[PDB]
Amino acid sequence: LSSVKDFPKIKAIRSFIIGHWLIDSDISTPASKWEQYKKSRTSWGINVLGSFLVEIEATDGTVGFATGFGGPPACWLVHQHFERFLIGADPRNTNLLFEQMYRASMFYGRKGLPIAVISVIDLALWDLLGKVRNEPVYRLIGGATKERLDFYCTGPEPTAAKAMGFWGGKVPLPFCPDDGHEGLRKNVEFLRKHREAVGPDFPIMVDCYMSLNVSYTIELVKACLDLNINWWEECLSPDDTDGFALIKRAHPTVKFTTGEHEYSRYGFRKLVEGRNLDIIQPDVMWLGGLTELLKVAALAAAYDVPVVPHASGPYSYHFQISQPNTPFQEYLANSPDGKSVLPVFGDLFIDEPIPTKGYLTTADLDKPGFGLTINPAARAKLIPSDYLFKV
Amino acid sequence: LSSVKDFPKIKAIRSFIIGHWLIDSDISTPASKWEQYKKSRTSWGINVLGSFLVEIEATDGTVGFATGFGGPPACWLVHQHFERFLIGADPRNTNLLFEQMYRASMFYGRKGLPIAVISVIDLALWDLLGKVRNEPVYRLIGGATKERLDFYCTGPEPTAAKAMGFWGGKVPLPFCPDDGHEGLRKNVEFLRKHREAVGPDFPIMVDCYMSLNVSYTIELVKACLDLNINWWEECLSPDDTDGFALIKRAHPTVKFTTGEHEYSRYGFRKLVEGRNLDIIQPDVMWLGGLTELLKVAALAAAYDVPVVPHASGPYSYHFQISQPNTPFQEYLANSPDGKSVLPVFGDLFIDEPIPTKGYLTTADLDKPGFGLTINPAARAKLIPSDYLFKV
Amino acid sequence: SSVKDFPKIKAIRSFIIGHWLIDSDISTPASKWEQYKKSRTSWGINVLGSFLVEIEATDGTVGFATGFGGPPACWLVHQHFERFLIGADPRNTNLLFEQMYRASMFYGRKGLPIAVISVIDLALWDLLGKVRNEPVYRLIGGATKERLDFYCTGPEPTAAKAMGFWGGKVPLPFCPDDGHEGLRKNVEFLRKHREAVGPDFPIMVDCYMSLNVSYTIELVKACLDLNINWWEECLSPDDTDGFALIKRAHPTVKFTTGEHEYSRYGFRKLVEGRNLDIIQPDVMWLGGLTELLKVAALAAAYDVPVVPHASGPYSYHFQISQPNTPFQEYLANSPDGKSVLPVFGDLFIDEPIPTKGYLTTADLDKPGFGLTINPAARAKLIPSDYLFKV
Amino acid sequence: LSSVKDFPKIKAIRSFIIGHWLIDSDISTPASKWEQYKKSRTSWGINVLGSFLVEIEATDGTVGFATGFGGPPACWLVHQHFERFLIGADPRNTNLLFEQMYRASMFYGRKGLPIAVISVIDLALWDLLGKVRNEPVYRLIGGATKERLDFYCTGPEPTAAKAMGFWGGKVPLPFCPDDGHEGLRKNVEFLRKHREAVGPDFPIMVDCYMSLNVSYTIELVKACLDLNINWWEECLSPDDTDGFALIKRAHPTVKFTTGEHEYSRYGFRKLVEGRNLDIIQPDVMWLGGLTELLKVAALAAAYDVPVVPHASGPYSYHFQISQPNTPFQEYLANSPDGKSVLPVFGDLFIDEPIPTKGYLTTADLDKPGFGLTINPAARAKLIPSDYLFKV
Amino acid sequence: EFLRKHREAVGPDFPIMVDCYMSLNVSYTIELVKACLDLNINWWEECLSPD
Repeated sequence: LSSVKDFPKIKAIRSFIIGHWLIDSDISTPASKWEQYKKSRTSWGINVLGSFLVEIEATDGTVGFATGFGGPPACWLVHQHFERFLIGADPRNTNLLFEQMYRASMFYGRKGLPIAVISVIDLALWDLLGKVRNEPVYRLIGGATKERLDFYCTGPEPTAAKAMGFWGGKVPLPFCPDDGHEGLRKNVEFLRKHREAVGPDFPIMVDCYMSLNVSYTIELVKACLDLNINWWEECLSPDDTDGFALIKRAHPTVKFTTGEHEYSRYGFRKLVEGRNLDIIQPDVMWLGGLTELLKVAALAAAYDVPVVPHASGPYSYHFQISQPNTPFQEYLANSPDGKSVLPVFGDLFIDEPIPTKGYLTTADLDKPGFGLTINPAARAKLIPSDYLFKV
Repeated sequence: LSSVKDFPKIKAIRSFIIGHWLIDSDISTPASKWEQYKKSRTSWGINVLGSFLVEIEATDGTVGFATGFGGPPACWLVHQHFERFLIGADPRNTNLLFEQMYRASMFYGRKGLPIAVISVIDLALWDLLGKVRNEPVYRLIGGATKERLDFYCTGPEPTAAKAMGFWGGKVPLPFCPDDGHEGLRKNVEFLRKHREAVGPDFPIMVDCYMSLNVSYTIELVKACLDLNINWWEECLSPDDTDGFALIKRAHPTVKFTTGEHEYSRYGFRKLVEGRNLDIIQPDVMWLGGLTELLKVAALAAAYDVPVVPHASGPYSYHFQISQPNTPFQEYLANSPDGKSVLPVFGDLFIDEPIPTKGYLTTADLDKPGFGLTINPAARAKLIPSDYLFKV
Repeated sequence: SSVKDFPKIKAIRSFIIGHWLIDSDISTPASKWEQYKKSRTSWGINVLGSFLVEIEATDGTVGFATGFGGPPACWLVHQHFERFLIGADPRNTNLLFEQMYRASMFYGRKGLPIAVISVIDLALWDLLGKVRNEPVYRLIGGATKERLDFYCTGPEPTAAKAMGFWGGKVPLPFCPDDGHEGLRKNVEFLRKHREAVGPDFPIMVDCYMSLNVSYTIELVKACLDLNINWWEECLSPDDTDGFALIKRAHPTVKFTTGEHEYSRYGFRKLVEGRNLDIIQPDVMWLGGLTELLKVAALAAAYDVPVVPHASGPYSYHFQISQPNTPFQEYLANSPDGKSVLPVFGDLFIDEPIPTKGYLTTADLDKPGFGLTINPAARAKLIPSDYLFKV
Repeated sequence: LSSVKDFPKIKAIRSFIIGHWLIDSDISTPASKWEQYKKSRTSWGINVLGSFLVEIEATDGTVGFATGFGGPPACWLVHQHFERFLIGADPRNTNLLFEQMYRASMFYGRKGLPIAVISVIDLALWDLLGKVRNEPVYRLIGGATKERLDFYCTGPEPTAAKAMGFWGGKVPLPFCPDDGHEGLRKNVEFLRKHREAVGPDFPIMVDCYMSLNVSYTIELVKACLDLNINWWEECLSPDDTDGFALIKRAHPTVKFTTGEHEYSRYGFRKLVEGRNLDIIQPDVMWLGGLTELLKVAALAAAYDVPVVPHASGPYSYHFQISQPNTPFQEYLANSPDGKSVLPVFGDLFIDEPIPTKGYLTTADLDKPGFGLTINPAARAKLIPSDYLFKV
Repeated sequence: EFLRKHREAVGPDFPIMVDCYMSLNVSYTIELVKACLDLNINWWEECLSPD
């Protein structure tokens, strides 16, 4: 109509493959049951997929983009499956586009890698919407509910996190249930040593990276009771969310969290049912994107379950600033020693906002879209997906 | 900072008081218990509150407005309580402004009248935001998930509704539980007559306006089984949603709906819990506004429960077009005979979209904000709320 | 020394393989939208393509299997999963599954990467049978029956009946967004089939994930005089909980699911509550034969029939071997749905096909899964090597 | 057919009867209620059945065999009942032969003695299968999931277990509920001694041989809370597995196990239902055989419940090495002192693998079938069962 | 520390109750009450929103 804005449609979509303690220190993993896969996270293939970037161009030549893990496979699906839904569409139709992509990929999807593809496309749409409107994304999804974003820090050195101004520190659990009682005692001593370094009052959380079981979790938490661990994250496989009832029966005054490896509003509904998890912790680059996360967050708020997303850079920041039920978030200490903070996406972007003092403000986010500009140095690192269709 | 759009803050807020079968025909109500209150709906005071209008003016002089039921005590609360949170605020801060207004009014609110005040402010905010942006509200809340909105019609003549091309007709139940087995027999014959008037194929739904109980509903539904009633609406008091389990135990192939007189995300979580309700039916002018409605809709979407909100003009149309789980919409045949459709806000606007052929399109909603302009003839009728503060 | 020295895995190779099913009226999750409801290809049911994995042992015995998954599946084979396989004893089926499942857990658990694991696992079992000169069914518990009885999936259950199949499964044409007209037309579609085949021939209805609880309850009510044998995949695999509500409404009516569910953890939910009369795993999709055997055993503790998706020999060797596996599906993949073609087309020369509606143990008495690649179709095998040329 | 192996069918079946602290020390039993059955385990008749051995012969002359408890009435049932199913059959038909035997014996079976007869026959089938193929049984049922079997040791001297190199020690509970509060404090002292003897780090488990009740268990466990007991085994009658819910309500951080006197996949589904048992512990010679234990393990694996079967020689070892959910197992200290480890079937076999250092490896199992060759010295002791059928 | 000082001022035996004026949540209530276990607080009042 000639009463309202003639918003640009989607013209073209392009995709690109992007060419220490995190892989080389002791971390308990689903694959730590086997001797040759426990010393190194790369050995069983944590870094297998790599990273990709999706650009979406509108008819006015505005380009929105986003990045995520998924790599070559992800890029293949962008063009082969999902592009048909996007070309010629109005980018403001985020509800319809998500549902179309989710429901059309349902026979091979619902969880896992196809939904990571969907997420990154969705984030690129939101980037595009911001950039057309000359507005930051957080201003399009409900405003700011706070002025300051508080952060906890994830890494092997919570003394560093404390020094930098983060309110809490998150350490990886080193040993898995297959290390037996000796591994359990060593886990206790690892955590004891961190509590003693930071003092009695600094929040310590423990990441268990999907690696434990019910019995082990119960035995481990019981042994650590005087350490005052703030929460225990991802104790069980995401296949066994039911086990949290049995953990809560044993430890009902202890906080437990999960959800980094769960997907869609249907996945997260089970996490909120029964109320056995104190925080749900979705990854916006993984679950379905920002449109779906907004639905996850509204479901959790109905039960007053905090949503504290996985460190996703600006993709999580705009979300966190905007919601009633989203109190703080994760930053990764992604320096080799774990003692300083570096940009989450490396030298891919120029203008990444970094919480050097353990926080960010709304002003830090006041750039169009998700506020990221590709480093024109690292444009040469962006390998086009063209070769994957050269059959 | 200067990278992004400089959005106008809220300058001023003004509030105004607005100065047949629906009241006079046989309708079963909560007050149908007692002899002098069952003949007329006005007698016990369905019309008691009256109507009010809220304007919100921005610093660039853009005005957004919304109307609702509430009248004089609603206007009182606008300025006495809720104005303080709003003046000087960014109108994009919808999440914040709601959470403040709700949690501040929690000592006398949560349900009912003060929440209706919050709804109208929120809707006026959305109107303003659409107007500044030169965009319809629906293009701001997720876009269009469909091109066409299909309408059923509420009133005493569903043959009329059939003739107008509405897909269904919703008739009100004439007789209450206290009219006994005679009243039930007359209820059955009432519904039987409508069925043979419209023939075997046309959807008929029955509105019980909060007025029945578990045993009576079960009896009435049983007696009407071969009349193929599509759904039974608001059979119980909103005080006893728990009875819907017992009703579903008796009649599990039969469709039951409720929610018109329920409020907040926390009210509606009950109704989605049992999955004993086939549709939930919030009133947007009543539940807390569009900002809260979107959250209710997201919770319901995780369970694939349809939200088909109350007939609220453009405020529900923009919502209905935008969601995955919002398949169709109510219109009320608010003519005296029930045989034509009238504008829902009467004289007040010049350009209400009305589905005179039983449907609306996205093109009908393609005007800035909620797309209503006040009729300048009716501007005499709106009386400033100043007098209510002259103590 | 006293025991056989079994060959270890030497190498792994992968290859991309280069109508009513796509162009008739079928209800689908994407039937919500006008542009995606006439065609099944439009929203991309055919998107992934097919792939084949060969596994070669140190003695030059080659095991293989094929599935859907195509180029991104191949990619995953060499990039992720090959590291667990080279140099391993192929008899270690339990260890190799657990490694592959738990290594891929951060991006896996359901969907595409599990389809990858499945085909790898099936190829391992092919190899194991081939080394031992034995059919797979003789390695996984023997024959519990002599005869596999088939039902037929397709739009012509009269053709099914005539061909010797014991039952016929039809696709539901219209979705819940077609409204009450769609429901009436659905009822009419099913009446026509009941009337054509007569009162005693079993018909079952494939709903392909497309419905919701309320619509399913209404539709099943309207068809009650038609004596539908079962209703298959009424809900999204995201909402298996809804079957409690459906069974509350219709406890005498049979409901099935499980085609698009994955792993022993996914399937346990479908057995809890016993709201599903049959579970229907896809062996090429769920995790493979190693995991299917575990799903089957779980189910058998509660006497739930497991009746797999049509997967050719990969399901036949399963179905013949288990106590709780009473029959299975064949897909009528001729264009008219009036005859039976091979499931994998022209890729193999020696597919067993139930032209008279059954198979025997004798039909399955070939080494491994009993499939031999057509050397005319070997030129269609595109090597996956182009996908790593970055 | 002519394309595959021509596999030998079963030609013949033979059965044979085989002609300290465990019977004479303080152990709590179900029969410890009464004075004259308290001091001696033989007095109420633990030894009453005796042992038997079944040989299965194929048409190529290959013989598989297995041994278990059951003795004369077991041998009776082999030929009277079960022989009819086996002669002429393919021994690869393990799935057929179990269901046939089980469902045909259902009228007097399901649990107990006839199921023991089923187990031994099935174990002799697997031995034959391994022997014909020239492969160990574990390489036929899933391969090795681990290189090492770790053992804990069961008997009255855990310091002996510790020294021999077993990772943990399981002691029998001396006194029953009918020994009163004095018996309770005696039980507590027993256990406090053993904790003192082995020190604070060494795993101690307690066998309660079906002998306790819910209230006793709850009181005894609470009284031993300082003694960090690893698990409490078979506290309840196998008839009262529902009581574990009540025990876990009192003691949710304590581990409890059972299963030794349970039978079939249907018996065990109950134990995994509700997840009130940390470990299930079937006896492979008792529950229905290897074919059925494979199905029990799979059921348990879906809920990540450890199966740690009763000590049954190579019959357990091949199973334990093969499965994802089977972390260690049991060896019994079957010396008179309880201070050394001896073959579980005594002098019957020449080559029984014994974990003298508290472990076994996959190399130890690398003999065809279950790896047991029968001692021709002990071949005189095998009484043929023919006398039982001379009426 | 607020509540410990009140326990100490009135001594061990006098009943003290805590009004939380609808202001807490489940996690914080559970944590707070745990932290105050030796204070023998008699009851905790309106910890949760009436919603």
